[PDB]
Amino acid sequence: ATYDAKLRVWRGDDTGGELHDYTVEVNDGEVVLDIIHRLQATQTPDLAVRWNCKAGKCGSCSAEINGRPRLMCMTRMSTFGEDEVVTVTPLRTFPVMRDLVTDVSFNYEKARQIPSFTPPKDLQPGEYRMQQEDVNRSQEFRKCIECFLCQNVCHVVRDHEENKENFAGPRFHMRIAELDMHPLDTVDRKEMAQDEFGLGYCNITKCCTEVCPEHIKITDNALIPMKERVADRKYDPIV
Amino acid sequence: ATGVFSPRRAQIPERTLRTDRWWQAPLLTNLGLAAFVIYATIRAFWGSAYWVADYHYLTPFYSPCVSTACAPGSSHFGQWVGDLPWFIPMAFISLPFLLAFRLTCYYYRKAYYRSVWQSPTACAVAEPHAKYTGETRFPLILQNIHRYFFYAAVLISLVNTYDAITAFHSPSGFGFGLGNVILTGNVILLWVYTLSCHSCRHVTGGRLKHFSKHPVRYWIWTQVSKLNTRHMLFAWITLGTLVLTDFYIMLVASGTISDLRFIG
Amino acid sequence: LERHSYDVVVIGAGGAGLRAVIEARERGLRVAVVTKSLFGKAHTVMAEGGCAAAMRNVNTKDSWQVHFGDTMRGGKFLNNWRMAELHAQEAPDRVWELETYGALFDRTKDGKISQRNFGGHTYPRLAHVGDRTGLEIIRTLQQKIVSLQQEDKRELGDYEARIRVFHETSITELILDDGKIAGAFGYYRETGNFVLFEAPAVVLATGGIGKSFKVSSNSWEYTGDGHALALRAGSALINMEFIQFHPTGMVWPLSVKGILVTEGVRGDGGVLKNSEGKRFMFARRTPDLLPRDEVARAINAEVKAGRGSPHGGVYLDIASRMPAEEIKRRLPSMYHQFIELAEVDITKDAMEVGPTCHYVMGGIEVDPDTAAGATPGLFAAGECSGGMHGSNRLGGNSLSDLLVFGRRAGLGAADYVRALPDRPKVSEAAVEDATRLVLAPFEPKAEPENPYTLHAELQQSMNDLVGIIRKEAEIQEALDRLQELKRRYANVTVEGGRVFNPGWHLAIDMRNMLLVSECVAKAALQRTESRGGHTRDDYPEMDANWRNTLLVCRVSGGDPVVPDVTVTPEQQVPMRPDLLGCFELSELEKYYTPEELAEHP
Ligand SMILES: Cc1cc2nc3c(=O)[nH]c(=O)nc-3n(C[C@H](O)[C@H](O)[C@H](O)COP(=O)(O)OP(=O)(O)OC[C@H]3O[C@@H](n4cnc5c(N)ncnc54)[C@H](O)[C@@H]3O)c2cc1C
Ligand SMILES: CCCCCCCCCCCCCCCCCC(=O)O[C@@H](COC(=O)CCCCCCCCCCCCCCC)COP(=O)(O)OCCN
Ligand SMILES: COC1=C(OC)C(=O)C(CC=C(C)C)=C(C)C1=O
Ligand code: SF4
Ligand code: F3S
Ligand code: FES
Ligand code: FES
Repeated sequence: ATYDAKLRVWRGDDTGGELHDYTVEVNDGEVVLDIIHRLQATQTPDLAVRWNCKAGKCGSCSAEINGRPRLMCMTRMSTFGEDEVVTVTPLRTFPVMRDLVTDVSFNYEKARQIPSFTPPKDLQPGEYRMQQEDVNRSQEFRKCIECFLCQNVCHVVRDHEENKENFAGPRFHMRIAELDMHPLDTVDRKEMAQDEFGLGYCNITKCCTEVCPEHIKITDNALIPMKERVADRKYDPIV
Repeated sequence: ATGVFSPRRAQIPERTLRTDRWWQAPLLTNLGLAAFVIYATIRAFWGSAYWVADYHYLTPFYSPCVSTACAPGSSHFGQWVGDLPWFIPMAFISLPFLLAFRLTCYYYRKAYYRSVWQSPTACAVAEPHAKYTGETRFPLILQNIHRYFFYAAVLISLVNTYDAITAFHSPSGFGFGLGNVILTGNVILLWVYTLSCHSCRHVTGGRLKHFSKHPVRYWIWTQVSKLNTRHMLFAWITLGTLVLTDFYIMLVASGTISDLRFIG
Repeated sequence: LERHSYDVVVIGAGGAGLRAVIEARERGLRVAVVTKSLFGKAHTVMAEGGCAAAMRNVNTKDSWQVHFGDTMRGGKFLNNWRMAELHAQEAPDRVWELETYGALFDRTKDGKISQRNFGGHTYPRLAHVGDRTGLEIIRTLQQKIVSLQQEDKRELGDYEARIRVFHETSITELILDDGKIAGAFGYYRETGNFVLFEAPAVVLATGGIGKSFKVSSNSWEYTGDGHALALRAGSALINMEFIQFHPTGMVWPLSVKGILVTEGVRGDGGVLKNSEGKRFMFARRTPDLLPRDEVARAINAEVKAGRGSPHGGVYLDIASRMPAEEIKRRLPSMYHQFIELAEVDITKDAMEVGPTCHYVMGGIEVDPDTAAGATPGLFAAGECSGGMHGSNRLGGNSLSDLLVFGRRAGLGAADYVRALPDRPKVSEAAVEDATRLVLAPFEPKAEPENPYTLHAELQQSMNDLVGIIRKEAEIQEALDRLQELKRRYANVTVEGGRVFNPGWHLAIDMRNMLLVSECVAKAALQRTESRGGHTRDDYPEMDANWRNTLLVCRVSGGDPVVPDVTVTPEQQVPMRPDLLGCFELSELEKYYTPEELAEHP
């Protein structure tokens, strides 16, 4: 069933923008990113996209496909009817560079504020020993392709620009949990997760976990356990 | 404006671009919560039709029944406090703790932060709030004491288990009458909900680092995590089963046959 | 316009590039990291196998000698033996130091790194985590970089005091002073503004060339950059005719157009691949994964003379075979991925498989111990490098190659910079020339050419005439139409401005793609024998003498797409005592001329 679909792609830059109506041919089994590529090669050569692999597994093609934060290379495009209009816009949490590309640099600025992995300062590279059950929890969080859809959808920073400097976001609190559950790490980070990275800003409404293409249980496996550990350290009258 | 209408963000003058019914789940949450709260308040303050003398059936909404104004035989832990004046419920010992336990529940916080406080109403729909502090300030910072209400809920679950065990009565000793079935199912499901708690997961083995040197707590944590994956469902299920247990016991106390299996 | 001064510039952040950056910082250097994509999003993330390293965690009979012999076998003894030996004996160290950076592999019962078995390896060697090993490697390297700049912040007061990352930046030229590297010139994707780096050393590590082919598993960034950069700077390329093709990859459904299908699927019902006939002409084995050259020749013939698919492939139906539930158990990941991504039911409908370009074993001719470069202070590592895998790569060897030779490249750059009397200076004329060249596609250019149309024509021509099976006439026709295509490239017109304009970016990449395609076609025409990934139909006799010959490519002259000359040099005397004895005379007599005379006792 090859048909002509109605796209409503957003065009513009940081000075203003608008949705534009395009008609593209859709074949069976194609993702949204294929339709965008066809539109680029046929109608809009200068349309801003930022894809790299087109197979999942990276995070380059993050957009909001029909109001929902998705990966363009993973959206089946048969999710939508043949008479349904598909509206592709950039991420609405980060500053817009051009049509579908945003300035995702708040994330890379947050990445270098979290203390890194610290091993014991006697262990040699070939002498590390870890059991599988000791590494499963952190291995789950290491599945994260840095798409930043979680960061985009979070309402703490999506709906409040003043909270950007106080809140690290779901991805980096998950990173803190991953480093905290590492069996060989030495740094605590529990106090700083609450005091400088704003774990308290997080109410656990869980809309992040729901956008993760990797199906990481962000709220249940990372955020709530870290809140419980912070409560151990700070909010437990048994002292 | 403030969130997606900020100067540097892409110029979309629509609150959301979603085309589904994103408001459907908050409505269902609101009606369910309102129905349970209304029924529970009315039945807890009714003050009658809560005890079957023949088969020793006691509603969980009246379970710790420590007043001398209570029906004969309903006080399983003694009678402690006088007579209550029309606005103290007969189960004032446990109802505040259970209400606080479910109010500080991690799942319930999600539910009403979405539904009542509209923190996100839906996932990518912009807030009706201009400022947001989360759980950092004085009222909402108190949600971090949930583990103590979890301990209280463990104690209250033990009390309800005692009630269910003593419910196996007949005017000739042992008895089994479908009120036992309803009560026992409710108690079991309440135990499941209490043991699937996020604070239980942390306390059992969630706060450990090396699961390899703690074999017992690793097994406990694995089973508790399997239960915790379904924590959303058990909350609603236990609300329903509490309502039906109350309704059946009330019907039998007022008047209806119990459908006994060991007649008395 | 925007100028930066550094000691070394690493053009690319993958395994090789990030390892080189870490090593250069350790030796003490100001390092600039230039990436065409976002930080941590290189093609390395797509690898799902493991790292081949003789750690001996699973069984202790492994050694670097066994791994060296396995690598030399898988490559048909065309390998650079020094590079193979050095990778074999340095691979476990790099994997071990990966987990000092925070990497979490799968574990054994003793608490060591788990190793899996793979095709060409004698012993289990591949350190893995799930099937996301490339993601783990690149995440670990990126987080190690972030840790190093946190240390720089604490000690010197600046995150970028020693290491700065320039993501979304594309390098278009290398600047020379007197034949030596003087810096790199490029543009920012976001703004289109020009940036000049002024380092005396450059490490390339730019990846592969897979975007020149219609069907490929490679990323948007695999446009042959690095190969063309070194080739225009004055270095040389080797083994450009050796490209890995998987005979069975999905072609039609665009959502899955380069995903490789393993022969395990053919370990069941095979390719019906016609309208009304199973056409492999069929315990006497079913034609299940005959030497994949034979499968590929059958597929090519049936595409030409036979019932081919509308998309130019074959079918490979497993539906009319073992039951639906048996499929969903034997093929867990493939079934789920295909159903959720292409709406293709493996248990109900046939596939659309065909030949797909995967890996290029050629690249910049390097010094084995240090990194690349003939005249300049130029260095190279990774897929853009050439020599390690002669005719064919072992699975798992590329990921460990990245670490081993990225470290070697960083250390060689540091040695070169420390051994330097004075620093070469960038000339303004070269910068003006580069600016003019990159701004040329914006002029009207009567008889305009669309970059996308030219790219598609190049991809079709390379897929058709330079494939798994090469013929002399088809390669000659490919060269003849490459000349026409590069003549048409002089008229390419780009519409729009400079603010993140992907048509302009494609127009810039097309010159590198054309140069690399010419090199590949000429090498494939010149090598008249079959070995590994290079198959000649008119020379089917695998393994002529033809083994101590590298067939090196170089630039002759004539802009803006220069022509190439391919020459035939001899390799270094094969192996000094790497004539083990497990390397028997019986095995070596199938690959070597009677030139040993120094092997048996
Ligand atoms: C789908 C797939 C699966 C694979 N699976 C496996 C496997 O299981 N096992 C295995 O051993 N190997 C595998 N490989 C091969 C292996 O992944 C590659 O050989 C390896 O990733 C090459 O890494 P690299 O660091 O050289 O380059 P990459 O990390 O791929 O990228 C090079 C970097 O250079 C940058 N760059 C390029 N051009 C420019 C320019 N002009 N300016 C600035 N920057 C530039 C790019 O942006 C990129 O950051 C696979 C390859 C593919 C495509
Ligand atoms: C099954 C039975 C249980 C079902 C119960 C469901 C019904 C729940 C409905 C009631 C809860 C809805 C309120 C949730 C939001 C509370 C309002 C709030 O957020 O407080 C704001 C301020 O408003 C208030 O002062 C709140 C006053 C009323 C709240 C009192 C109880 C509500 C929740 C308490 C949880 C219990 C924790 C204490 C432990 C006993 C601060 O938020 P801010 O982002 O705007 O930050 C601005 C800082 N100035
Ligand atoms: C935001 O300021 C406050 C705290 O942090 C300093 C608290 O710990 C507490 C105590 C709360 C707990 C859960 C111990 C309160 C009430 C408070 O208002
Ligand atoms: S966590 Fe899931 S969603 Fe957030 S970035 Fe990593 S992958 Fe994308
Ligand atoms: S949606 Fe964002 S606000 Fe918290 S619960 Fe998930 S990280
Ligand atoms: S393009 Fe790499 S994630 Fe979709
Ligand atoms: S977290 Fe829900 S009952 Fe404890």
